[PDB]
Amino acid sequence: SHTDVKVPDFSDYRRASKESSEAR
Amino acid sequence: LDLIWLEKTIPKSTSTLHTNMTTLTTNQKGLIKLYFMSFLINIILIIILYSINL
Amino acid sequence: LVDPLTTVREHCEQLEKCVKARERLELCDNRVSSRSQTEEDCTEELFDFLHARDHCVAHKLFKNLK
Amino acid sequence: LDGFRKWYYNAAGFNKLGLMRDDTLHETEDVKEAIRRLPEDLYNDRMFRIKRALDLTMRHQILPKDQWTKYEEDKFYLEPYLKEVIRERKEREEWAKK
Amino acid sequence: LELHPPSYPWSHRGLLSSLDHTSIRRGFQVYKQVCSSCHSMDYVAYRHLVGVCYTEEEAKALAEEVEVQDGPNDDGEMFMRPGKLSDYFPKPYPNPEAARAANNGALPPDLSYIVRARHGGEDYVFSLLTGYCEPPTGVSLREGLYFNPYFPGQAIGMAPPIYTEVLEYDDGTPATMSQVAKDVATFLRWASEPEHDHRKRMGLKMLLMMGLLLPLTYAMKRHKWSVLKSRKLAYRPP
Amino acid sequence: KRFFESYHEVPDGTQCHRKTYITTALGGICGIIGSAYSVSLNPADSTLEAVARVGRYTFTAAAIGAMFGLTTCVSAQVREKPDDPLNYFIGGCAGGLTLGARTHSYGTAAMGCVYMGTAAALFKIGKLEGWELFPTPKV
Amino acid sequence: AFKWRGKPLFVRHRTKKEIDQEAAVEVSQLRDPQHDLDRVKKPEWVILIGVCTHL
Amino acid sequence: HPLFKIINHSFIDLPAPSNISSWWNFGSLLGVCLMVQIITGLFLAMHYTSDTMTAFSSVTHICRDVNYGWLIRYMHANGASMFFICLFLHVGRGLYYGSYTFMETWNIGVLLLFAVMATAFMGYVLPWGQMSFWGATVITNLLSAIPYIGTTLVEWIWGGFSVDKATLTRFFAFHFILPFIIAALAIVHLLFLHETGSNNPTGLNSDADKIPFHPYYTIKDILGILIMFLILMTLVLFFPDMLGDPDNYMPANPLNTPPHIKPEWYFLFAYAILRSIPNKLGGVLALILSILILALMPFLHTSKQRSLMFRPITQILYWILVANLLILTWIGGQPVEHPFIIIGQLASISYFSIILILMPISGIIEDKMLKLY
Amino acid sequence: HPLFKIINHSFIDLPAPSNISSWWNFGSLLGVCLMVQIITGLFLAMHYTSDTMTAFSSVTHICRDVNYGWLIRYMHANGASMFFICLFLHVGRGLYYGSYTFMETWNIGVLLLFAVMATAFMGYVLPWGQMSFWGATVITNLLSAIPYIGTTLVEWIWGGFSVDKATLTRFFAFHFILPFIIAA
Amino acid sequence: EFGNLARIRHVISYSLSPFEQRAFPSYFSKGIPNVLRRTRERILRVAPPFVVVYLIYTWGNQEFEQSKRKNPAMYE
Amino acid sequence: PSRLYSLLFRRTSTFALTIAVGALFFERAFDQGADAIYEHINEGKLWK
Ligand code: HEC
Ligand code: HEM
Ligand code: HEM
Ligand code: HEM
Repeated sequence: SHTDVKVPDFSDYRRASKESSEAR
Repeated sequence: LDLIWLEKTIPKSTSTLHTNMTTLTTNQKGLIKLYFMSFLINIILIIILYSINL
Repeated sequence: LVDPLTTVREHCEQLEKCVKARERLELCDNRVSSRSQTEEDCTEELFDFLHARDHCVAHKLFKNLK
Repeated sequence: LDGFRKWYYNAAGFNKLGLMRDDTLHETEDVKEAIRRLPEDLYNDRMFRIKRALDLTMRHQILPKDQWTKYEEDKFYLEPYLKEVIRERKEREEWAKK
Repeated sequence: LELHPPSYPWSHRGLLSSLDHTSIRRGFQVYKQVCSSCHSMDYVAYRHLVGVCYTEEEAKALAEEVEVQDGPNDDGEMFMRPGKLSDYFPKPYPNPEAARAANNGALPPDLSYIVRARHGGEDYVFSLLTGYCEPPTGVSLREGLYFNPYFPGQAIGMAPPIYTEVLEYDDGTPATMSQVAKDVATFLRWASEPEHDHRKRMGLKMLLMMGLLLPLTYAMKRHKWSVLKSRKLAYRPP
Repeated sequence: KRFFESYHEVPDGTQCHRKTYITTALGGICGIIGSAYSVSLNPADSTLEAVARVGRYTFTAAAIGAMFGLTTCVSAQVREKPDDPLNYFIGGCAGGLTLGARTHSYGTAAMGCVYMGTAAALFKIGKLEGWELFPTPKV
Repeated sequence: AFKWRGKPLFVRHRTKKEIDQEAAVEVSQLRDPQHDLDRVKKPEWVILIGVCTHL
Repeated sequence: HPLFKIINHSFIDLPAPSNISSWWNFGSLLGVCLMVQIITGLFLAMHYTSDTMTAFSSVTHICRDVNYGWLIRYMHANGASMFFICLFLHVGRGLYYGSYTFMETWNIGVLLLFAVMATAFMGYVLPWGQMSFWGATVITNLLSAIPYIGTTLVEWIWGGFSVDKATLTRFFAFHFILPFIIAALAIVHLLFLHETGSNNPTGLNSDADKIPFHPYYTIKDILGILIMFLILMTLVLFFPDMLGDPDNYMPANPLNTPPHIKPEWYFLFAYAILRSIPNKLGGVLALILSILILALMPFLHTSKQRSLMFRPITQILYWILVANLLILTWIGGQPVEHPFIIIGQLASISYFSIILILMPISGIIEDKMLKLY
Repeated sequence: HPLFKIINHSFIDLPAPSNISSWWNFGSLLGVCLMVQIITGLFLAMHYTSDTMTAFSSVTHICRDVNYGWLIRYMHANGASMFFICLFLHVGRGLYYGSYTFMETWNIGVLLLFAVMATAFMGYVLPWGQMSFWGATVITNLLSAIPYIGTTLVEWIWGGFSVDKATLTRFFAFHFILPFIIAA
Repeated sequence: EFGNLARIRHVISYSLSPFEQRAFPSYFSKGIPNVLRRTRERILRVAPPFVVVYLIYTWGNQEFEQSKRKNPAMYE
Repeated sequence: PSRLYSLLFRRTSTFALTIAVGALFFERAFDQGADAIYEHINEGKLWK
């Protein structure tokens, strides 16, 4: 069902969190 | 730059260039027909070398 | 008053490549003149020499000029 | 001729983007009809294949080589159906002339 | 079949190299003292100079130098007024025929846009004015002609107008034939494009603004398009 | 033979067409000869297979011939220098690259570029300095 | 030139060669079927519109 | 809201394919170029005078005393050149990706292309230079080809025995009025397309992957507009006379004729074809067909795949077609003498044979290779 | 057919009230008048020159030497008059029958009315007669009334200290371009 | 319009917020390889027609020049 | 800096306000700067 998989790893894309929210 | 790039370029490459060249020139069937025709080719080219530079 | 061009044309002609060309043209000139019944002119020959000379002058004239 | 074919295959490239021959047939009236008749699975599969292709093109990227289609694996899912659409289409046409 | 003038390293040639504006001053002097007898800079008026190489009052001086008679008069059919700033440069040979009459029937083309109208004008001009070489063997120019390897046909009615030291530059820069041909080519160029300098400044500002704005708009596009470019699709048949 | 020689007669950088044609032929000729030795010895399995190898070697060689000719000629015109040996090196550089591609190997392109180009450059120098190859005995 | 009717009128005169040799064109030699002199009441004075028919 | 219904639907939420490349920008660029031309044209019209008496001068005044008037004039000229660059790339996109199967959109397109060519021709006549006058006479006389209807028709446009003021003024009126008809035809072009939606470079049905237009293909069109503005300005402010001709800076002399006469770059491919055919009429017809062959293009599609992304032989034929189109553009420039003529004759033969014969046969062969035929 | 659907949707199968009188004709007449004006205007534009030395001469040349040029010129002038007659009766119909409750249609209408008045004013300036020049100065002067930026605006439009060629040419351009905006 | 465009099933689609992702991730990291990957797959279809256009253009120019060249035998 | 976002960007109007002010000043700097750069570029060849 839905639980079979997890969100694919976007880390490669993900950047380096509200502390950073405004910053971003 | 030391080790790999300056050893793959000058010292090693020249090692490989030859190694490969010997592999093709020395891989011979040993059969006489093959060898002989190569004699045929040679006669042909030399005949020409004289002909064109007559 | 030496027009820089004058001097430049000197050096440029002195260029060997150019020198050879002029020779060709002169041959044409005399050839044309020597030939009696003809209309061929050395204009084309003249043209070729100029292209080179001019190109050379181009390389050294502007700076000479003020 | 297989060599030629397989070669052309790689050359066409539709394989690279995970798409079988059929996936790349323009949707003319007839093709469209056959598409509908397709059993749901093939249809849904067809769709993902096509949607995937679109995404890849978006990034001007191709699938990892392994995932590429294989000349041999490629199956023609619609061919059997399409023929029928054409056959039926022609029959109606000749009958028109009657 | 025509000689193709070479490329000279004209100063203004540089992408952001404006016209000297010092040289031009000299060049005009060349047009006023030599070229104005036959050619007409119809589209250049004294006022045009102000801001390029002559100041307002200074130009006024030159304007007054020449005399301009306008027909409208209360009773007279004319009134002569020393040229005003607005007056355009004085064209000689009012009717072209006048020109033809005295120029062997060859109309001195207005040198207003000559550089723009002649292929590779700046070069051509320089070459023509300096290309008055010896005619070759077999050539038979008609009466009233001269020999220039560049001019179309190599038969320009215009006689060679620049003899070394033809005129004296007020600046004192030696008036060698070349120094004079280069100055008049710069001036004619200016004439054919008085905005050359202003434009190049606009082009420099345009290059700086596009170098600022293209990566920023590209970054905004890649922000909005990242969402999709990261979208991961998965097929999960039940 | 008056043909091949023509390559040298007209100044370099000029009449590239003839240059490329001549260079392509020489490569191709070498291709045939090379394939021949390659087929006479280390024979093939079927006549067709060998005809193919002749073709492969011929084309590859013809290609190296063309790009050499084309690159050197063009490099000359563009650079406006007809006797700069570098021209040839760029050409030989290219020629090697074609060989590398036809052999599907970046590495070969490496050695190919350097070795081949150097050789061609030396040919230019040779012609420029009037080096004599296979000279008659003059002792 | 006279530019009559806008078309730059070409009222031309001919030299001895032009005036005389023009007839030597025969007919086959003449690309068109016209006659050289039928084009001019007086051979020396040649009057034409002045626009080559090629566009 | 009625308007917003039309707006949002058409310009914001228009389901667009997610994978269309930068080539799909070009048509929007054309629309921008049209507006730019119209705007610059309006600011040329406040000082230009159609009188053959003041035309040359009017224009001179435009580039000399009109404030920033040189900027608007050279923006207009180089924007016409940019219009034809974007038009040629738009047509090439339509030919390559099989977009001609949208037949009504394609036919409204070729009508727009004819209108744009006529507008640019009369606009180039408008400054009344040496080159404008001889150019007008020349292909106007081209119309003199038709045996019974042609001659009179020519003088009808010429409004007299030969182009003269009569022409200039009516050419000013027609050059003014046709870009608004082009704008209306472009609105019809956009309508006939939204009924079907845009195509994608894979040529497949993109209904499974469509995205909005506002945030995805709007910022993309803005970036393309910025790049096109960079190229135009750097073709006006730094190289302003690159695309023009020097002989147009001389006044129109009916007594002399520019020795070397040539159409502007964009009209050359046609020029070559015309010159190639020996017969005058033949040339005119072929010339027309040159443009019209495109309209004929949707009936020549014999492949089961819409786009050329998966069709390598027809890709090779397409790039050979682009190659000899560039060759025909070069030949037009070259004068009449060997061997430019033969190339022109072949290049025209190869152009018509590739479009008419070689591409459908190649599509049949490509269908045979995929075990479809 | 997506082009014939709009034409059908607006002119053939459009449900119209059965009892609308002849006054409802007038707006369609206005559209016809607009075309007529555009067509006649185009045939005035093939001979008119927007130069102050030659504008009156070009108008007399239209009336005297162009074949049926007097017909097209007086059709243009009296068609402008017919346009304003039909416009006034259209506005009077809208006021009398309460049609202003269609508020968006009414506001687009009053925008069209402003555009038509500006077009007719600059068109009347265009023949460069005695009356055109003094009329132009007068209304252009109207703008000077503006409290602070008036003078500048007037001078801008005039394109100089006083109406002169600068005006005539830009008035020709604006009078040419505004009826297409009126059509949109 | 949207909602009635097409019928897909079981195709899950994950995505990230723009501000949560770097602007040009691995831009030159993979961009170069990809651009190069791309050029390979299309260079043999695109380039050789323009190569022979360059050869024909040069040829024409040179041939034309030679054509303009004076016959040695001319007028002699 | 969060301050910027919190104060200048958070409110859309401020986002515009800052842009507006920036525009008002950008011209001055860019114009003068480019002018001088240009002036320096063509340091000697000008009217002066
Ligand atoms: C005293 C007479 C006289 C002077 C001085 C003179 N010219 Fe001329 N010029 C003529 C005449 C006469 C013609 C017409 C010749 C023709 O059309 O063949 C002419 C024609 C020209 C042409 C037309 C060439 C073409 O391409 O058709 C150029 C360019 C030209 N002059 C440049 C100059 C320049 C530049 C100077 C000085 C810097 C100059 N002239 C000074 C008499 C003169
Ligand atoms: C209704 C909008 C337009 C108006 C009012 C307009 C007006 C003008 C005017 C007055 C001129 C004469 C200026 C001159 O050439 O010196 C002109 C020239 C020109 N126009 Fe337009 N134009 C318009 C649209 C277009 C469009 C859409 C094109 C392109 C197809 C175009 C192409 C040209 C060209 C090529 C010239 C000649 C440029 C040159 O002098 O070399 N114009 N235009
Ligand atoms: C200057 C005149 C033209 C304008 C302004 C114009 C504008 C447009 C616009 C805005 C689109 C929307 C899609 C896009 O831009 O990519 C479009 C699509 C299209 N146009 Fe044009 N066009 C013009 C001329 C032509 C011509 C001459 C042709 C035919 C050769 C043509 C063929 C097409 C086709 C086939 C499409 C659909 C392509 C697609 O969306 O997949 N157009 N046009
Ligand atoms: C685009 C369409 C139009 C064009 C091209 C056009 C063109 C012209 C031209 C060239 C003139 C000067 C010559 C003359 O007609 O006497 C003119 C005058 C005039 N136009 Fe227009 N016009 C157009 C539309 C209109 C419209 C819609 C009106 C009505 C509002 C109008 C009212 C006038 C008037 C009153 C005159 C002065 C008539 C006179 O000289 O007595 N025009 N028009």
